[PDB]
Amino acid sequence: DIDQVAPLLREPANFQLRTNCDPHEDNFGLRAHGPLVRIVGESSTQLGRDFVWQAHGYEVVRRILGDHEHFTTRPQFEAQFVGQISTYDPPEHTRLRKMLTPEFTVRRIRRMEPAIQSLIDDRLDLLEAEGPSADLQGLFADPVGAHALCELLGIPRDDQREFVRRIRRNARGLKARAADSAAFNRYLDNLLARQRADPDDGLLGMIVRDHGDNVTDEELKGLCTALILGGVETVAGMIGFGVLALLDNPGQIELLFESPEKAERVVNELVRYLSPVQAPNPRLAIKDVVIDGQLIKAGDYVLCSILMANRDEALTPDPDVLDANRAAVSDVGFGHGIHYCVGAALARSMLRMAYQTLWRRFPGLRLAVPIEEVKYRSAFVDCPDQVPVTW
Ligand code: HEM
Repeated sequence: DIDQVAPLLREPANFQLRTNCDPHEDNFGLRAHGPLVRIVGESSTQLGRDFVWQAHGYEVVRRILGDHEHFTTRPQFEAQFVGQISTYDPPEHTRLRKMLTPEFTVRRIRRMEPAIQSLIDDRLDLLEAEGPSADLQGLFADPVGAHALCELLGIPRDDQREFVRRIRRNARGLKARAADSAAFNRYLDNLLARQRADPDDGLLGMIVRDHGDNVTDEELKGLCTALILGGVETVAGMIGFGVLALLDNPGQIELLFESPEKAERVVNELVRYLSPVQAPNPRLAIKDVVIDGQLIKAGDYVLCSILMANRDEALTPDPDVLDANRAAVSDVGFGHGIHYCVGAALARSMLRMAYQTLWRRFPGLRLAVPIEEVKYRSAFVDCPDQVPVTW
């Protein structure tokens, strides 16, 4: 069942940009052209193509994200990607994934909660000290995402301050970046030498303990990088956007305290509605494949919009309303298939604690600026730049 070729559309001015927490109207106009379109603009140029496909309907995004038969996420050049699990295809992906799995179980996460609760409490103390107009993004969301990652890797408490600073620097000139990189790499080598010598219980220690000489230091450093890139800004973005979204839909705040089951639904509904990883790694076709009446040719790239897929009426009724009371559905906020977020259980747990502790301590939380004044970061993961609040 083949249709006319999807029409070439010029990339809209506000392609991938938002209006408050939502996709900018330009993205809905593009979606109105069909589940699969072809776009020409900055995206295709950046990928060295005349055009790129954009899958933005729910069914097609779920299908492509999970299809590792017809698509690869390997960069087309390599050593700079060693251990970057999201860019591996099976069988290599499978090996790295199995090394990570054991450290992300709910059992391991629960044991981590006291330290996470304590981090959240400390950052809210600072928010409270700052008083009215305090930047919730910079004082609470950002450091919670950064320090939670530090805890997961097992970064010494006294090194975290500097480590988070490094995390944000490489995130000033190529020469300065080369220096930050050299320093970060030196730090990781010393950290790994210590773990190889006497493995502790952290994520790195557990992998050294379980695989030892079956995993290289290059892979371990790449895995560290993958977790930092995959978990710091995403958590920070969910906290910031989640706060904005709950403040704009206050009736949802009480559901957070209704029951453990309802609180988990609020967190999953926020991930669906917000989808901070709006567009994951582009999928490069390695075999021709027919999808929804279009022929995607080997060599073509397909951008998958998780954000627009999760706003599809095909997924749920009134998808543009934040409503944790809707029947749970299989959204693609954490992805789908072999690359499904390895950190999903941890994110769900940290986000529930972050939001609940925040409203227990500042029940009268209120945005301190007009919603239209809030600015948003331009990066691989969507995230508010500053979120001034009062209470
Ligand atoms: C709510 C917060 C988060 C969201 C919405 C999110 C979303 C995603 C999505 C969309 C993918 C699929 C990427 C793709 O298919 O190309 C993914 C993969 C992954 N995420 Fe998350 N993530 C979040 C939190 C985290 C955290 C806390 C960590 C780290 C501790 C993490 C680590 C990763 C890694 C390393 C992958 C690659 C997995 C693989 O390739 O097998 N994520 N995530």
